[PDB]
Amino acid sequence: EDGDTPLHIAVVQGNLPAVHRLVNLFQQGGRELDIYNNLRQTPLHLAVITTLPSVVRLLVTAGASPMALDRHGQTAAHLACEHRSPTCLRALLDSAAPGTLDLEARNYDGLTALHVAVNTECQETVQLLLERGADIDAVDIKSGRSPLIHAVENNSLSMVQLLLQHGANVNAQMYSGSSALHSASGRGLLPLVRTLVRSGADSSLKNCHNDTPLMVARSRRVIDILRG
Repeated sequence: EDGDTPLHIAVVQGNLPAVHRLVNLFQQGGRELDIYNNLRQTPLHLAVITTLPSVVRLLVTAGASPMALDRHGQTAAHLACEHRSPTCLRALLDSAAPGTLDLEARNYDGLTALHVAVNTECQETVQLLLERGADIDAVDIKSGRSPLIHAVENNSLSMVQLLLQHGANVNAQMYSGSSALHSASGRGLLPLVRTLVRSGADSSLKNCHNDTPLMVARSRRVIDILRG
C-alpha cells in the first residue's frame, strides 16, 4: 500500500533484526528490495544516509543494487561520500558482487563519487575510492575539471598532496585549456604553487587566452617559485 514502506522504516529506525525479517519476507514473495519511497530512495540509500554499515552489508548481499539511482542520480557510493562515511563505503565495496558496482558512475550534476569525496576533503573516502579502482583523472561533463583541479580551486593542500601521491595528472586542462597551476598561480596560493611545481607542473602551458601560469602570476613571490 501507497505510503507503506516497512523496510524503509526498519532501516531508519536502526532495527537490524526487523530488516532481516523483512528481507526474508520480500524474497519469499518475489518482491524487489530496491523499492522507492516518494523521495526516490531505496532502503539501501537510507542505510547509507543513516550510516548503518551492517545494514548496507545485509541489503547488498541480499541483492539490493549499488547502482540504483536516487532523486539526484546518486548511487550508494555517491551517498557514502557526501556523508563522509568510509565505513559505509567499505561495506558497499566489500559486499557488492564482482561486476555490479561502477565507480565511474556520474550523478545528474555529472560528478563521480571521487569528485564528491574530494569536495568534502575527506581523506579516508578519497583514499579508499582510489585503492578500489576509481579513475583519478575522470572529468565531469559540466566543468571538464579533474579532481586535482577541483582540489586546487578549493584551496585544499591536503587533497592536492593526496591526489598527486596517487598518480594524478598534474597537467590536466579544463575546457578553456587552463591547468591546476594557472589557478594556483593566478590566485597566489603559494603552498599550492610550490607543491604543483615540485610535482612537475608545466609553467609554459598556454590556455585559450594564450596565458601561461607564468603570465598570470599574482605576485613576484609566485614568479620566483615558478622560475625556481
